Amino acid sequence: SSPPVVDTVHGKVLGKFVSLEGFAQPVAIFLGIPFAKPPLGPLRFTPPQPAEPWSFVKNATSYPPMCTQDPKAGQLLSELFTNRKENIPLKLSEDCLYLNIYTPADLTKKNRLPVMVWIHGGGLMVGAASTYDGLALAAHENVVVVTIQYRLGIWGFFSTGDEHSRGNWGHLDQVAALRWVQDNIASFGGNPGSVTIFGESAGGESVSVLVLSPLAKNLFHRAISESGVALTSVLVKKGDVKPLAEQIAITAGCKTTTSAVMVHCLRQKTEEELLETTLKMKFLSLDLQGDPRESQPLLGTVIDGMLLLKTPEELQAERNFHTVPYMVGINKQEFGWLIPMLMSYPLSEGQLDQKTAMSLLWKSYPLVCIAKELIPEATEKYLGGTDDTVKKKDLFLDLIADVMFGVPSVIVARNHRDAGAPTYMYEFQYRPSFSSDMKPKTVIGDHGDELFSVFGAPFLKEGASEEEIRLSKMVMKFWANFARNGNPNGEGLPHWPEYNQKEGYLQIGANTQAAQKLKDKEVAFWTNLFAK
Amino acid sequence: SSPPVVDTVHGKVLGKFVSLEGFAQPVAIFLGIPFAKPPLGPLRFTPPQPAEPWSFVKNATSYPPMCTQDPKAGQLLSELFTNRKENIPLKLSEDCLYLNIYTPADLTKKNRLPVMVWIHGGGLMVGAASTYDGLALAAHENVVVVTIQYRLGIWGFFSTGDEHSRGNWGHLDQVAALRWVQDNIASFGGNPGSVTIFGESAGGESVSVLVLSPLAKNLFHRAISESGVALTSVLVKKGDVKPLAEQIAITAGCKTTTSAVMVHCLRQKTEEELLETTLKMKFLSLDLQGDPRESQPLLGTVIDGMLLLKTPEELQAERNFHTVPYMVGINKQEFGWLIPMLMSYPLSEGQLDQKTAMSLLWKSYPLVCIAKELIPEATEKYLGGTDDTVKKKDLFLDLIADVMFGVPSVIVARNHRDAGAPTYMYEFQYRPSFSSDMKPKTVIGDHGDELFSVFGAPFLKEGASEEEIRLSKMVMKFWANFARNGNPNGEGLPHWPEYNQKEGYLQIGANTQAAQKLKDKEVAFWTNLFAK
Amino acid sequence: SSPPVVDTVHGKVLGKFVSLEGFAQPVAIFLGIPFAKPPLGPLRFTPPQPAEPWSFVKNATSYPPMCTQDPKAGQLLSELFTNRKENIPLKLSEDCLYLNIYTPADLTKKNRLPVMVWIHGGGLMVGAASTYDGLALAAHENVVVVTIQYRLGIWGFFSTGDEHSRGNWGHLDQVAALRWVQDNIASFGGNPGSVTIFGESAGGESVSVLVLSPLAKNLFHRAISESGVALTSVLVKKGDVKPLAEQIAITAGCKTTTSAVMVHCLRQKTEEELLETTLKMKFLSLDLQGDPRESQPLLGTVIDGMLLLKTPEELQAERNFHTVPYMVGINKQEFGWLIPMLMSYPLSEGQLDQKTAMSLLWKSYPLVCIAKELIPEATEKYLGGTDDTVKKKDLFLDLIADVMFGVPSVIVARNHRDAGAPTYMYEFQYRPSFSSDMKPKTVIGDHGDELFSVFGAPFLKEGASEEEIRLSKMVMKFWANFARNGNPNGEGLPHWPEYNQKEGYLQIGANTQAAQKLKDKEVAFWTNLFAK
Ligand SMILES: CC(=O)N[C@H]1[C@H]([C@H](O)[C@H](O)CO)O[C@@](O)(C(=O)O)C[C@@H]1O
Ligand SMILES: CC(=O)N[C@H]1[C@H]([C@H](O)[C@H](O)CO)O[C@@](O)(C(=O)O)C[C@@H]1O
Ligand SMILES: CC(=O)N[C@H]1[C@H]([C@H](O)[C@H](O)CO)O[C@@](O)(C(=O)O)C[C@@H]1O
Ligand SMILES: *[C@@H]1O[C@H](CO)[C@@H](O)[C@H](O)[C@H]1NC(C)=O
Ligand SMILES: *[C@@H]1O[C@H](CO)[C@@H](O)[C@H](O)[C@H]1NC(C)=O
Ligand SMILES: *[C@H]1O[C@H](CO)[C@@H](O)[C@H](O)[C@H]1NC(C)=O
Repeated sequence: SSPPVVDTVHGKVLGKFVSLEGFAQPVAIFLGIPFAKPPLGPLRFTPPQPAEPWSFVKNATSYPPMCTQDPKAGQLLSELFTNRKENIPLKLSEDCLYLNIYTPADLTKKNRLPVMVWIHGGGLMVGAASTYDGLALAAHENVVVVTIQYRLGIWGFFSTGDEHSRGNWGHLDQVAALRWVQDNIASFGGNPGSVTIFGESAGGESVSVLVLSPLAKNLFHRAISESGVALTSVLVKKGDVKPLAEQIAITAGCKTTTSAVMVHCLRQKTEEELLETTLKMKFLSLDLQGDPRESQPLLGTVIDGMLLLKTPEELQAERNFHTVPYMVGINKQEFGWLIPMLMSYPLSEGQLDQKTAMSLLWKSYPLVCIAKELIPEATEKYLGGTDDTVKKKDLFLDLIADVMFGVPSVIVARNHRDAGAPTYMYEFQYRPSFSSDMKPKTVIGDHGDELFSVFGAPFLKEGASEEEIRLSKMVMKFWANFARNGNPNGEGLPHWPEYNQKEGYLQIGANTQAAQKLKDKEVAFWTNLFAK
Repeated sequence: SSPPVVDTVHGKVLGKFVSLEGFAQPVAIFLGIPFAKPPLGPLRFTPPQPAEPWSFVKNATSYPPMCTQDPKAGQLLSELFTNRKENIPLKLSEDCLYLNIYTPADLTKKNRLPVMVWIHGGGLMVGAASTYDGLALAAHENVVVVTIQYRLGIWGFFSTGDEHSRGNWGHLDQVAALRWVQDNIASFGGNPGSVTIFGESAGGESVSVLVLSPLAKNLFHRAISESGVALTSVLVKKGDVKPLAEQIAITAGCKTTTSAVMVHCLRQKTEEELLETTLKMKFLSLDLQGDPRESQPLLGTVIDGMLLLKTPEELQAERNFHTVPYMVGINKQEFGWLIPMLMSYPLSEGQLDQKTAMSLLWKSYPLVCIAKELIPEATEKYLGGTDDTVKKKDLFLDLIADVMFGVPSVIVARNHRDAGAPTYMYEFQYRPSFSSDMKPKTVIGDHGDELFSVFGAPFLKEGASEEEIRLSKMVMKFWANFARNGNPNGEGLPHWPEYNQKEGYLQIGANTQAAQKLKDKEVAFWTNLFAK
Repeated sequence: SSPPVVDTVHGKVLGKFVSLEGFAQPVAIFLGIPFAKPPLGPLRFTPPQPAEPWSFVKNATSYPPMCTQDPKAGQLLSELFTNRKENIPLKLSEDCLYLNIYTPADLTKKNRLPVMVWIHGGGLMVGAASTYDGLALAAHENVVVVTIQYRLGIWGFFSTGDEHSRGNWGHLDQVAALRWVQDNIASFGGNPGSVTIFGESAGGESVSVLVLSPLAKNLFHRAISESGVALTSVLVKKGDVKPLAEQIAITAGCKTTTSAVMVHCLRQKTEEELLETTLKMKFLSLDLQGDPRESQPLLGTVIDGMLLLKTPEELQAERNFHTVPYMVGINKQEFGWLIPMLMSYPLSEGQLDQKTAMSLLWKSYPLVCIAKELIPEATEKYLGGTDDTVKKKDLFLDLIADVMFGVPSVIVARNHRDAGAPTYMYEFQYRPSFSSDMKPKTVIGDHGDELFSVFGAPFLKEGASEEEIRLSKMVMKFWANFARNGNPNGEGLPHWPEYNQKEGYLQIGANTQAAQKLKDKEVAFWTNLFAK
């Protein structure tokens, strides 16, 4: 055959055909298509600029580098989220504003398939796009899968508070990609009039963010947030960030006289000079000893008055705005093993007691952000339920998760519903087989777990039972359907109640059935404890 | 009450309220308002670029840094000139393009008070805006006072002689501030139709430079030059200025292949590296031995073809240009103590002889520019009188005070009158009680001594005698009056005649009154000796 | 009397009159006129931007800097080509985009003499326009002589094969210069409507590229490629250029993660650092050990997509374009010394047999580009004649000369004629008395030997036999004659047949007369071998 050559605004791109088991027309895969001028030099800590066009045929057939990050963390995370056979080894570089397209269309003849842009998670500190392969999700549901990349950590979120570096560069890059989709996805047999953005974790948050953003307007028509929203404190910083900006500055060896000089100096820094800082700053890790309130969690989404004019807990009160179908879901055990294992959570002891717990919950401030005077009544309502210690640890994990995703997700759901727009919700309760040999079997539906199903891992990786194969094949149809009509439902699929006043949702998994009031009892509990 | 918040073209500005004995209305003070994008990175050695708008409310409540300069030399000059009880220490930074504002207007009401933009002095090498508190002047004479900082030294006046680095970067910034006042001052209760500029020493010169510049036309409607004008050669480089550049580059450790390579190489140097280079050139201090010509004088205004299209001398010959009220005044003993005290002049024995005076005068070529074969002729007209070593040391000083300010001022003042525009001259004759201890109690009208009766020091510092209080209240009246109507006159004020054909001027002091033909004798003389 | 004062587009320029012994009309000489801004800092590896306008009278009285190149080599070349009295010492600089003018016109009036823009050669690595003095030519044939410069080595030809750095910067310069010519030459007595470009060696290839380039169209009306055309393989990089880039980047100490990264990294390096790399690569020198194929001889012309949309071999096949009188020429013994010497060829023995030559033509792969299976066929065709190991050398040399200048130059002529356009050819056969004392007297008409004739060296230097002086005149008239009407023929000059189907050319030397079929058997044979 002849490699597929799609004509774009900036030039002619070249991909490779990949036939999937059980299909006729192979899928044209494009890896490494630039969507914005490489953010190097004076372009560090600034909005993404349009990319220069090319003279011939760009052979975009290799995996683009992942934005600079913790190479060991990034490779680790890439190994736990991938859906393809073997994980792919990637490189780091400032030049990472790329994306990948998996169109199962017949380029020869005009096509207009729905598009599904995927925003990967990774706490805005790590992660990449190539990690997620759409091949299966593309062919199986006839949708063009697009995976984008955006600057991470310092590169994408360093902010001095003022205007010499408002911040949210990462989120501006996601918006920049979406713009590229709107202007190019058509030549790939996709439809710019039906783009659906969906993410998981940080990516999940980024989604909710772009939703409340005035910039992201008309760039998408449907959104999906998997485990993580905008009301998820940990990723959204509020208040005077100057201190954090200065703290990074000094660490890099930069005078702090004025924000202007600060930003200027960091521009004088190299990639390694900034990768070492990202390391010394120790992000994505809970610092035991030291006042919890001081511990810096991570550089993330901020209020720059551009991408986000106000905080999320503000924009949700207003109705006068653009609304679109929004699917928001969570997992049974978000804080089961993944996160803890990563952030090196102090649980090696086995069980936990009313006293010891109170400490962690407190020291976990950079995550749950809970006032010390609350820890007591907090641990009681959750762990105090039984004298059993082996259940305190579990209830502690179920607790830590209900604060980061539980209540938050539901609160975003109710408002979106109230705002006067289509709203759906789910709860993944399944344990993948592609998990790690080091993950306990007592943990079902951990963090991100739903991804394997969503990205049809059962069809790439081997050793998957027919049960799991049918599950994954199912969630893709729901997802795909939601992408099409904005309503997940269809023929051959269980009924998914629209999250309205009845507050019903779908329990996906072994037995995929509907249910009502998700974490309701819980939300209410925190709707007061968090109000003193 | 509630901190002052004003809306400017670039964003909101948060100020602070300050009260003053005798006035109910609290004066609003804004510190550190940026009138340009921090001239950093490649912006070095280039025109002032418009500031970037902030997205929220900028806190203009801190003292802005002063442009990089001799940290000690600069701090010292600030202690001396300051008009506040307690001097304020300052940080050094390249990011120094800011201005302070003092409005005695109620910002919750429409107000259009005349504006007085002050340009500090310091040989274009040192100085700052935060040094001069506008509080008194403003309240007392009901006007808006704006102290601005402009680029100094290398950063402000480094020229290669050509398009790769014209020069006068500092003068541009000055104008850059005027354009800021014209498009913003209206928000701080200022009338953009009555902007008056007034400087002292180096500031007095530049104020004259704007008067001859096309770029400044329509940015001010009244000017005041205190102890400094454009013909004051020292602060205006003439002839090929390339050599200076090459010697500045060489010192800084730069190549000198071409002009371009030169400018480009300095842009690469660091603030610390140029600051260390500024201290190697030894710019303020007057050398002793060696040949006067080889002696490196200083940087300064230059004929670039933008700010000035030709030497101040020529320019003053054409009246076809627009004209505005100009007030040019000097001080009885300009070279009395202040200047020498810093330049470490060879005065110590308290007495000077004929033979030595000629030798010294010559060693001051960078300050007077007189041929050694002429010195004899001059040293006679002044020192040919009484044969007393003491009266000589005092006469040799009145000698420099004439060749620096005296003659140059009057000629500038005379040429303005000849142009057909309102002119007013003055001579300060008073010794404030705010001087140092190392200052001889026999110097009446030292350099800058008016700066205490102009910025109402008697109402900010302690001790001020009623006489010294009555003086200050009188100058501020004349000054504000000039700024308002372009005429210093008003109620309860002696008559100040216009420097018309009768050549009348004012002798401000304990007992103020009008006179005639100020320094008319020396001018006539010095104009002749310069026959050659 | 007073220096010439011409007013160009970007400003006034001052030059100096210099008369040539004999001529009453003095020639106006200008040196160092910038036709582009200096490609320093961020403008490196980018297209030449228009020069910045100056405000006064720029003195064009010093020789401009020759672009960065090997200092030793750069001098050596300047010494073996210069036609002026005493060689001139030159400085290196990134800022070198300048051209020299030698107008013989009487600037006070309005003259429109023909203009000849000379593009100096040097392998696109070393060279300089100040080397060639045009006082003679401009005077003797009454024409405006121009000597333009253009980025070299890495600085003018580093390409990655993508938009991040397409390449051909040096060519893009030669163009920008030609443009400056069209918009300014008029004020120097020249006729922008009758421009004629010409250059030797790499300079010549540049002519052949402009003529074949669509951008170049309308920037000239006559062309002269002396010893070098666009079909001289060694100068035009075909295939994937990315490999060479990853080689340079690595030698300059850079990361090769992406092309966008390689460039950014090379832009940081100091001009001296890159020069180091230029000396590390070892260009212009024959790699005796290694792989003749992997041994990149020198980066150069490429098919960017801006200047060249396709290989010159695919361009000539299209008569659908703009045609202009072209004069292609070659010398009797091109690879007879100057080249074998500079490259340090192992022919110090003064002889060599077949088993050696066959091995030599191989290592010479970067020049001849002959396969390892053709070596015998080509060796047996040029050396299989005699057995005299000394005369087998002059044939091996003549061999390399035919594949680089011989055949190629002719094929270019045959294609220009056959495309319908005035074509002319010549073979210079003379040994100037200005040759190095190290060049054998047996080598006649070596690379560059015509220069001493074209620029009339016999009139600026001493020791010109009565014969040469005459030759130098004749060729000069021929040249200017071709610049005047695209026809070398005139009065008192041997008839020069147009290179039509009879393939008539002119043999220039001691005895000058036409001939037919130049290198006929040569182009034949060689096209056969290369047919694979
Ligand atoms: C340097 C490399 O090998 N990678 C490839 C890159 C990719 O675009 C980016 O790395 C992202 O995939 O550029 C090409 O695609 C191209 O423009 O022809 C070819 C090249 O092979
Ligand atoms: C030195 C400087 O100018 N930057 C300062 C700005 C100023 O508000 C604006 O610059 C206007 O002065 O913000 C601070 O004052 C602040 O309160 O956080 C600190 C910061 O150093
Ligand atoms: C500006 C510079 O530093 N270069 C030299 C120039 C050259 O003509 C070219 O502009 C650059 O070499 O000549 C000068 O004399 C001039 O008056 O411009 C100054 C200097 O010697
Ligand atoms: C600006 O000053 C106000 C006082 O009115 C204060 O509330 C605010 O914190 C200051 N800005 C910041 C973010 O420090
Ligand atoms: C410029 O050239 C003129 C030529 O006479 C000369 O008078 C002047 O001194 C030169 N300027 C410089 C660079 O010194
Ligand atoms: C790029 O890939 C295409 C498709 O196989 C191939 O034909 C071409 O030679 C390759 N060239 C580059 C740019 O690496």
